[PDB]
Amino acid sequence: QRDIRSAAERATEKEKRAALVKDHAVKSAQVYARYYIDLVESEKK
Amino acid sequence: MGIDLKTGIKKRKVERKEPKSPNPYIRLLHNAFKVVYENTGEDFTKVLTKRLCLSKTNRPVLSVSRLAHLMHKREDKIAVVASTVTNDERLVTIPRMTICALKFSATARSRIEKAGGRCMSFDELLAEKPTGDNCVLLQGRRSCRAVCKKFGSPGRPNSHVKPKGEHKGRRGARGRHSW
Amino acid sequence: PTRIRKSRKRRGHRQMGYGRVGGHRKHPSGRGKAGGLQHKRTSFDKYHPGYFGKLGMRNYHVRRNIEYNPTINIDKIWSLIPEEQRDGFLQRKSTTEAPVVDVTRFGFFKVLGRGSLPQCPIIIKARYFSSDAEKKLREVGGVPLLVP
Amino acid sequence: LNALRIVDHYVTYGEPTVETIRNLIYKRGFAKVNGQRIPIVDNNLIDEQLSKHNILCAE
Amino acid sequence: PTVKVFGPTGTQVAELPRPKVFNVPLRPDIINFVHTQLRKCLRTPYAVSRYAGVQCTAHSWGPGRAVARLPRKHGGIGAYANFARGGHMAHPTTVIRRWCRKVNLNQRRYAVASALAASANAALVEARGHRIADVPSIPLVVDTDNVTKTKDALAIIKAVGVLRDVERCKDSRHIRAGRGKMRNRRYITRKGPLVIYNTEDVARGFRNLPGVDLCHVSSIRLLELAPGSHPGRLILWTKSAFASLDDVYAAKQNYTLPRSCITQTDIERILQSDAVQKTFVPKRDPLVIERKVDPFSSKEALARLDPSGTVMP
Amino acid sequence: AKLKNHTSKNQNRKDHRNGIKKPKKSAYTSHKGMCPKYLRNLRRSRANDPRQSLRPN
RNA sequence: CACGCGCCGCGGCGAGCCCGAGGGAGCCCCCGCGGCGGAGCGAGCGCGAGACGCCCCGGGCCCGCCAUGCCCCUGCGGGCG
Ligand SMILES: [K+]
Ligand SMILES: [Mg+2]
Ligand SMILES: [Mg+2]
Ligand SMILES: [Mg+2]
Ligand SMILES: [Mg+2]
Ligand SMILES: [Mg+2]
Ligand SMILES: [Mg+2]
Ligand code: NA
Repeated sequence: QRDIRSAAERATEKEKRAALVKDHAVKSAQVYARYYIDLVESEKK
Repeated sequence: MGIDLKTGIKKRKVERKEPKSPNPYIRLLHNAFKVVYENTGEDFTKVLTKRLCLSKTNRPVLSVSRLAHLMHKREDKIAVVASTVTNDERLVTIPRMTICALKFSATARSRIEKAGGRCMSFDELLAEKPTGDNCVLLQGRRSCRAVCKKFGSPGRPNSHVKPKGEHKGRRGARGRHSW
Repeated sequence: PTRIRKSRKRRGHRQMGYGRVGGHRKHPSGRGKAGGLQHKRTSFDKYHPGYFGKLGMRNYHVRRNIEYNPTINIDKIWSLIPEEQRDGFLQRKSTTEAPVVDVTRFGFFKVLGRGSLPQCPIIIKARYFSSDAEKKLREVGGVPLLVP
Repeated sequence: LNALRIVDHYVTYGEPTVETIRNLIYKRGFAKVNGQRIPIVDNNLIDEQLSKHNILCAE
Repeated sequence: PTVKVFGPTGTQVAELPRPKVFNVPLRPDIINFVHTQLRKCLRTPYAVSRYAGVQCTAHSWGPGRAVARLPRKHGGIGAYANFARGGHMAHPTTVIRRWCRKVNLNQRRYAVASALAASANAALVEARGHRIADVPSIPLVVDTDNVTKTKDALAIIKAVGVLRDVERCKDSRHIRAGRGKMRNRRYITRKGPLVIYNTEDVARGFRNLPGVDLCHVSSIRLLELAPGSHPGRLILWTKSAFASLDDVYAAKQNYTLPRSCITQTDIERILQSDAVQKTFVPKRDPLVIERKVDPFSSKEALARLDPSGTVMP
Repeated sequence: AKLKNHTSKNQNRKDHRNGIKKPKKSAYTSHKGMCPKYLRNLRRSRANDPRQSLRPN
């Protein structure tokens, strides 16, 4: 795989991608903790 | 240690990666085209380096008449051959064309120089068209050797090859019921 | 040279690549081609059909220079003319100054008909022709002749 | 299931919990990338290799 | 492409053009192959006597006497076998061995031309053993007329600044190691310059200088151009020899000198040009690889995997 | 002095060593034993078809 | 180790190629025939190849051997299938 873009563009896009990933991680962690708790409670009910 | 590695796996294969010839010209050309391919990933260059690694038995010669017949719908392109170009006296007249080869016969070279054509070396091809823009890659017939025609078992019913020596008898040589 | 031979790399091994159970003995199958119809029948039948028996009539003394008979195809004829005369003759498709070729002077007896000819009249002298060779020659304007 | 039953006497199996799965991936997780065994220590690798299936982190 | 000519005192006097034989490609492999074959064609044969070890009367005793089964002489001495003292060779050497080798004429001509082309390279002449710091030019051409006294030859040699190579050889005479010193090969000296002449009398003047060899221009020997199979040898040309070499190759009927080709230095010039550079396209950044560590060991490692920090351990 | 007469003990393992080779992909379309009248008609129909005839001009 | 046969790698030249014996007073320089290759098949009298193709496989056509139908000159000979 051959990339046409320069080094600085790669660096900036890499930083943007990292930030996006971090935010998604936080959101998903919260959502899935809620989901597991809810599953257990609903089965008991 | 202690692992199974022979259940869904086959033995390794051996392929040529270097020209194997003492001629320094061929080593230089192979290394240069390998560098060019490393820095561009183009398919023309990959096939060219592979061809430059082939052995002599796998690089049949090409005639001027065959080259002419192969350039019928593409007279403006450049013919690239990784072998020697020989002459064909059976052809009285030849057109104008551009050919890049490893070697030319003196007669083939002179015939091409007349008629206004151009004989090119791989060094000049690398200098001008490293990625082979407007280029056609051609080869000869690999099954034309006389050795190739004697592979197999002559005495079996379903083979179509001849025995190697000289045979003077009749047993098994005059049909399916000669035995 | 003996430095690079495979046999020199077996010193220290006892039997030199011939095995322990079998070993290297003198003539374990016989001498020469013996056994062709007996214990070597499979080998002879697979690779040498027509090795045993007779076939055809016999000549007690072949006359070697009577059977000699070189041939040339009609597509090799123009290569006998040198290049300068070649272009000269091709340019003028003359019917009164046609080139005359005598293949016997070049070492050929019969003319065969493989290939094609340039479109230009020519006279060819030989001792024999094939059926098609004459047909192709007359369709290009030439004529065949018989030479002593 | 039928293949597992055929190989039964060589394996043991069962149903895992979320905690087991998380511990396995965090402590003993490696990725197959181009036939190499690459350690998993951050979410960038997962995102780079599995983004096209909407998988962006360990969670 | 011109060549300077010098006089007997070291001053330029004339000028000649470069003969085409000096543009041939350098092929060490071909020179080596031809040197090997030609040098094997000069040996004299040797072999043992066909009667050696088989002039006695010896027959095997059988089993039953508590001795090995090889042939014995009347007193009981072992005989004949190659492991017996006095026996014959297992496979005695014979004179019907193939002593010579065949080389095609075209390849012999190629080898001599390539060695000549190597002799005009300076760098190769230095890589081979030759002291040519004080030499004006390569090729070295000298107008010597006729030389019959060794003193005058030495005068010329000093004039053209080649004396250090003659003294290199004159001081290196010594006695050879091992056997061979008793086989008429007692003394060894190094190799000096080579003189090529034509219609001139220089042999008598140059014969007795140690390390020097002479050759007529119409019959140059390959074993002298590449001693030990190493091609670059220092050559002194007379003017007539150079001028004639101009066309000694035109008398080889129906022979064409091999075509010149490019060398190593000419390749990176092509590869570093812009025309080839325009096609280069950068490759993506490589994969990042780090050692595996336990995330729960430290909070930084854990944060690398779960930024929220919601994992109890 | 008697020796063994027969065993097939190791033969199945030797067969599977390099897999079981499949036939060539040209053995399925050979004309080796087809009815001659059908083969002759196929030849003539192709030759007279302008769009698939290999006759020159 | 010598000679013969098969296949593989490398060098030179390439529809060509070739230090045969030998001769020129130059171990290494110059000149130097056969031969092999280039057309096959057929017991033989004999007849004798182009239509397609980066390469490989396969089809399709063409030559020789065997058998047949139609036409015709110079005729148990020629041509077409
Ligand atoms: K003795
Ligand atoms: Mg031992
Ligand atoms: Mg045995
Ligand atoms: Mg034994
Ligand atoms: Mg002795
Ligand atoms: Mg000692
Ligand atoms: Mg048994
Ligand atoms: Na084909």
